[PDB]
Amino acid sequence: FSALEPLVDLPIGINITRFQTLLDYYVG
Amino acid sequence: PDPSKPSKRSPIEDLLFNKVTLADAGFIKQRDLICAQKFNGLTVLPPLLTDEMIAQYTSALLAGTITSGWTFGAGPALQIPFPMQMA
Amino acid sequence: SFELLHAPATVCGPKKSTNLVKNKCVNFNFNGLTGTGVLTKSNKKFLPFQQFGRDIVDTTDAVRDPQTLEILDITPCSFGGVSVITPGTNTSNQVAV
Amino acid sequence: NHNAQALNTLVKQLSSKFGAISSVLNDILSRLDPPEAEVQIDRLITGRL
Amino acid sequence: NLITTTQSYTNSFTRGVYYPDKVFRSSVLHLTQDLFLPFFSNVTWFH
Repeated sequence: FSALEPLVDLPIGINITRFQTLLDYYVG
Repeated sequence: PDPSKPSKRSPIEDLLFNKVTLADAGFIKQRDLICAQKFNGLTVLPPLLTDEMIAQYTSALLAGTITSGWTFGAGPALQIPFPMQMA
Repeated sequence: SFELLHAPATVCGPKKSTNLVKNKCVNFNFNGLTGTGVLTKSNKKFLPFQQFGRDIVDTTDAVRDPQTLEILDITPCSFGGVSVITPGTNTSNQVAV
Repeated sequence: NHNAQALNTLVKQLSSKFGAISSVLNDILSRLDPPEAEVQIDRLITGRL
Repeated sequence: NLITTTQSYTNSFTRGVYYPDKVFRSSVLHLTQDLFLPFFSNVTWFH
């Protein structure tokens, strides 16, 4: 058990739909 | 009653004030518990008879029913040797 | 030429620094988030991103000073019920409160 | 238990909005002006009562 | 270059839970409603 403390908000009104790494990698 | 103890409660009344883990949310005292409900317009008035009295109404009614039998609840307490009241 | 439609504003002008946060004396009558109570210092350990602290039922009883560190736990002002003890206006007119 | 339970359900029903934009009255007063506040506050009062 | 690698499918166990808000709390058991990674679900172990 480990909790994930926030890092930053970055108020960005943008609509994301995709992503990927570059240079492990368990997408859930 | 136990003389040694401060509260003057019997060795069984003490086994009873410990098991019932309660909390008076009307602390004249100043994170302990929800007892801070006292902070929203609610209050908990204290009972008129402190549990030092209730436990001293019971020392009587227990000292009268040992030394008198059933007589003290019908008139003046009239003493009577215990092993004869039991007879 | 100001901009205000999109992702929250950057520019603005809040106040600051009323005073010396005013540990005890039920005075410290706000902090960041608006609170009204006795507001002084505490001894909690707010996980240094966490700022205020609820109790079991959603009432914030702790806050950190914004400009400093200052984990201040708050406590409500005071109150009760003034009850008036009287011998009965037939006997006398003095009351205990 | 039953007493602390009903005395806790009472408190935690203060933060329900019963159909107001928020539960906080200070808010709805610093925010929206008297008449359009009178509406919301009437809902919160019916509920909290 | 294209240094690629493999895939998998693993059982995302009791983890993936984040402080849902910046509110301190002590010895409580809160009951949130946020977006979490449901327990014992499937993660796609990319290599």
